[PDB]
Amino acid sequence: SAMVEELRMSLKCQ
Amino acid sequence: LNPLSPDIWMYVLLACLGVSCVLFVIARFSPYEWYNPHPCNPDSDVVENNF
Ligand SMILES: CCCCCCCC/C=C\CCCCCCCC(=O)O[C@@H](COC(=O)CCCCCCCCCCCCCCC)COP(=O)([O-])OCC[N+](C)(C)C
Repeated sequence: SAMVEELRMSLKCQ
Repeated sequence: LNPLSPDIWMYVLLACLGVSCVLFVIARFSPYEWYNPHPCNPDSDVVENNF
């Protein structure tokens, strides 16, 4: 569940 | 520019670009800075940063 939203905040676009 | 040494005028400006880059990264890494800029109407997946 941390590995879900660590890519949501490393979205790299916005 | 005399009351501060030219070592110090560079170290302020290097820290001015330094802390600016850290505060940008540390706000994206943090979950608490992500929220909605539209508090009037309820959530419609409008979670958005400011930095
Ligand atoms: C209290 C406030 C503290 C916080 C502010 C600190 C900020 C960093 C500020 C300065 C950091 C670097 C300054 C050191 C340069 C001195 C060398 C020098 O004297 O040569 C030249 C001047 O040098 C210049 O270039 C003058 C302009 C420097 C200040 C304006 C920078 C941008 C404005 C700010 C934009 C936002 C800044 C942030 C965004 C990046 C020419 O001098 P000279 O012809 O040799 O004759 C003098 C001879 N003597 C000096 C030996 C007697």
